[PDB]
Amino acid sequence: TIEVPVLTFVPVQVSAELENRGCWVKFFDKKNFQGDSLFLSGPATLPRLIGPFGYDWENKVRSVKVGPRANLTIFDNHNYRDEDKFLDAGANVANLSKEMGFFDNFRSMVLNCI
Amino acid sequence: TIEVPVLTFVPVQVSAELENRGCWVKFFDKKNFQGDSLFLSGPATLPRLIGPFGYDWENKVRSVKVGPRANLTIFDNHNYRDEDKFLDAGANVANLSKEMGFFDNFRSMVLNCI
Repeated sequence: TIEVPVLTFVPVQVSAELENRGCWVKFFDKKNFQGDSLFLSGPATLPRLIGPFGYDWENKVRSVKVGPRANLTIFDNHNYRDEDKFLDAGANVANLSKEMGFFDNFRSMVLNCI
Repeated sequence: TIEVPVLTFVPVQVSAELENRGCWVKFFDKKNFQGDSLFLSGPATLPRLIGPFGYDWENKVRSVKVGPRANLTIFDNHNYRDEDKFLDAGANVANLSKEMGFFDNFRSMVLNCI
């Protein structure tokens, strides 16, 4: 079972444990895993890069880190449409852009656990 | 120990369990607990209502629900400054505004567990 995730603020102890479990992905605001990052634990599926209270994080992700027990597929369009890119377990993408073989602005995704 | 929380997207199973534990608060986009909501599990302290990837949720919260084992204090200014309002365990505030005895735009907060 995989559904749309819930946006939440959790104590560092909780996110650290979800990180230890290994099924996660970190999206960074800057290239080379610099800047702040959004943390997602799976499995989870997002048809749009949004969240409650007006959160809209399209056009923000510049680098990606995938956990040791997760698989990430990003899509070019929303609602899991069109072209896709696959990032395997532990994968690191320092520059998430079309020029580097990905998309300039992916708009939906699916995070699986392995 | 209480620190700044980590913004994360988690599976419904995880947020449901954090909800069951009882130390949480839900911030709704509309009055009377309608619309979408941001979920926070504690303890946690936020000097500013922001998050990674450009998340800025000031001027958004219109109603609040406090968990059965949490206490919430909101401040009028950022960095826990100036006037405060206290919402005890299980509390529900259908209209979070100055006219109703609170603030039009609280800017920082502390979530404690009891």
